[PDB]
Amino acid sequence: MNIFEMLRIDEGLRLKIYKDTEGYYTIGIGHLLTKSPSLNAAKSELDKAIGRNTNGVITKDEAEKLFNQDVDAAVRGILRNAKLKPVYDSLDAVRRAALINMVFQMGETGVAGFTNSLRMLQQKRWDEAAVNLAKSRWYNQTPNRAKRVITSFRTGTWDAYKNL
Ligand SMILES: [Cl-]
Ligand SMILES: [Cl-]
Repeated sequence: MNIFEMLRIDEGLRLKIYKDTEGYYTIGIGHLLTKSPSLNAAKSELDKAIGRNTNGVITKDEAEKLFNQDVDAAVRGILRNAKLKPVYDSLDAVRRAALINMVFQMGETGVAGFTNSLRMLQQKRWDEAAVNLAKSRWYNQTPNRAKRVITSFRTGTWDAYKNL
């Protein structure tokens, strides 16, 4: 298992514009297009991201290219963030992937907001962090996914994703 496989499980793959859990226009493997309510605004961003007139539909190859860029960006966002970097550097490979997943989902700003949890992860207090991570809107809105990421931080293994 790796970050790509993990996120592919959590986000799925859709080749036509769709609405995410929050009602925002998205495509491919969780690539957010816009928070705007307009499908046209979404189609415009899509075309600009792909470089061609898509008409709201893309190919598998194109979805994977957006995905590669998005994972890369998440990683680079963590390394540039004063609050996240030190956490990321202190973690083992499985747990780093869990932090990337959260950033991919909610953005660097959002994750950096989890001050107390971050401090606990840094201290390697796994069970404590897991409980604190669960006291969040994130967990309440997307509990199944949140549980998978939380289990990864708690155990340091990929157990939550093997079977999926
Ligand atoms: Cl883009
Ligand atoms: Cl969920």
